[PDB]
Amino acid sequence: FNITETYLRFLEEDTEMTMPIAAIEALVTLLRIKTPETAAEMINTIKSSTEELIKSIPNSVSLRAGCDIFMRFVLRNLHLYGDWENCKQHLIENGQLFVSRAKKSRNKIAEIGVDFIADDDIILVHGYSRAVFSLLNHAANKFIRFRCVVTESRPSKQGNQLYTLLEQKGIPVTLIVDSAVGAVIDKVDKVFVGAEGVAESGGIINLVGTYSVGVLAHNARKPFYVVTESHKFVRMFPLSSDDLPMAGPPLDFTRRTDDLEDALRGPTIDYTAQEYITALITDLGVLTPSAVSEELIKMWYD
Amino acid sequence: EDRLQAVVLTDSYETRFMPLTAVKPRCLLPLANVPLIEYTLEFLAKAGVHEVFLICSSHANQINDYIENSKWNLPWSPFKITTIMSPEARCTGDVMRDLDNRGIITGDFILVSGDVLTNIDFSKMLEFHKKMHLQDKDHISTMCLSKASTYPKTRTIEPAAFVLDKSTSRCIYYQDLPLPSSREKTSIQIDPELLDNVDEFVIRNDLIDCRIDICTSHVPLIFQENFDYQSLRTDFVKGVISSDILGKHIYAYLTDEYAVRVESWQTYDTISQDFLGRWCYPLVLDSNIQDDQTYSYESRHIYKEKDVVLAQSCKIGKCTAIGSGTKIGEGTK
Repeated sequence: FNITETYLRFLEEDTEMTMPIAAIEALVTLLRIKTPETAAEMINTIKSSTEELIKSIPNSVSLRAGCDIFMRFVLRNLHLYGDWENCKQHLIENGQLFVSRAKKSRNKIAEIGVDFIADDDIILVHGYSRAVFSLLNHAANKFIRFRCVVTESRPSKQGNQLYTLLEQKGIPVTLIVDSAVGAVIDKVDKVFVGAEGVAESGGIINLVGTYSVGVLAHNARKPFYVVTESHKFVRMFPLSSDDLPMAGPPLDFTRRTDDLEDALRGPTIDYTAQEYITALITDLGVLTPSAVSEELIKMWYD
Repeated sequence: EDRLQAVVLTDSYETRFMPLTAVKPRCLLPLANVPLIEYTLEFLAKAGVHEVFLICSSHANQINDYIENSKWNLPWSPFKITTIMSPEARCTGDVMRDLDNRGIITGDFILVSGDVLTNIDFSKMLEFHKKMHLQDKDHISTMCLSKASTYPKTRTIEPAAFVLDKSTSRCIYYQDLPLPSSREKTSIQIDPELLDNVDEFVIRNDLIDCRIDICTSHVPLIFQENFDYQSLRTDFVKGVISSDILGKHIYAYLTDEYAVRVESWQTYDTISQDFLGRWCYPLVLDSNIQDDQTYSYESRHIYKEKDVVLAQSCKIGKCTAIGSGTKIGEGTK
């Protein structure tokens, strides 16, 4: 029936259906066909489909995290030894209810996380997450004064994409390069970030230059922010500064070339430690330091 | 010591404010986006008043309707407001005789002319009034005074010179002077009847008037007896001192903290700038007294209420206050 193909169908869609929430909705559809009455036939085939999904993954982390929460909810269903049928109907229904919860959470955060941006504050924003930009838009809806500084992130050129999406709103902007990002931290009140994942330790899984931002801000004593939707938690503990799950290059040094083809190769995803984050924002209240681990301990019961 | 009644002199300094007071009353006007009466009423509540009196005649209907809407018509209030309706525009002496004819004054009563905002605790004042009343029987009224801004060279409307005792703090003389605005008069003549009774004479012009009074039951009886007295400061105080009834005393109270009565436009402007600054430590916009107020303090003395709307790239200054539901455009200072 396929799950990778269902995820590939979301091309011109996105924005509303968040990348993990669309993968979770795809997991529920695959579950509801071949009877969730059996726990040997279904769960094993769900595990095989997640393994097939991980094997097809090039540079995504959040899809593995979202699977875990689904699994957890499924197991928790019939924890009351309830009827093998009303528990099943509640499990199938919690697929569309899971996607509907992404809207309700965004409604919560955009009213909570506008408080952090005070009267007339210049912001240097890095990365693009649907939660952080929704704060930025619904603060403009709240009629609050804020300036914006764009970071030239280099994955699939994200800075230019961010700049254009800020133009459509009506907020004054200018391009700042990630090389010169050190020379900006004096005319900037606060530094904001959108994460691809949040660590078990309390650190962050992010883009092509975020640790560098974290350290410079720690030097300048200027605050460093992480805002996300509460589903990007993996049981992952990157022990060192340069160790992450990869399908491509972990720093490759190429031979002598004349035509110039083999060059680009650098760490596209980088980790930053727990100390560098001043504040973290999700729908699960306002919490930063040891909070992430407590969430993971509560979920995994281990 | 408990049970205290207060009388407020409104309809008193009208047309002293020249372009205004045409349609709406004197005391309705806001200092910091809130009526002048509200400040006075807050001073009454902090003092400990159980019964409130107000004097309304000109634009009296608008005053009465404002009291109806006020936070004191509601049963939980420590004081109840009763309005005195008199003939249109009369002197303070005429109102004093009217109130004595009605006869509500019991023991020690309060009289305030104009609207005064002060941070000075009144509990100390009452005690020192009572301590001095126990000193001798024939003792009348209490007057408040505060230290001026070093030199009163900009203060021309209030040129009141006070002669005071170092030991008993009794007032001797009151005098008005045209001096810096109109260079015509220089001379001040003083009565030499009280020379060796006092000995420690202290003459000062460096004191601000307050016109806030703690008064005994003697006062309304004296006003009816001597109906020639129209004023309460210029003729009355001087008349009391200059052997009208022998052995009668009046108080003068010195206080280091801020207490300024509103009277003129340029005095009002200074008081307002003092309120925007942190001169009146308790009396600040952020505390919110009118209940509808939602002001919040920001650094560099900038006040903003809730629902403040402002355009981007706009500069705000020092000692500023902006109300609720307010919109501002670009390029504003």
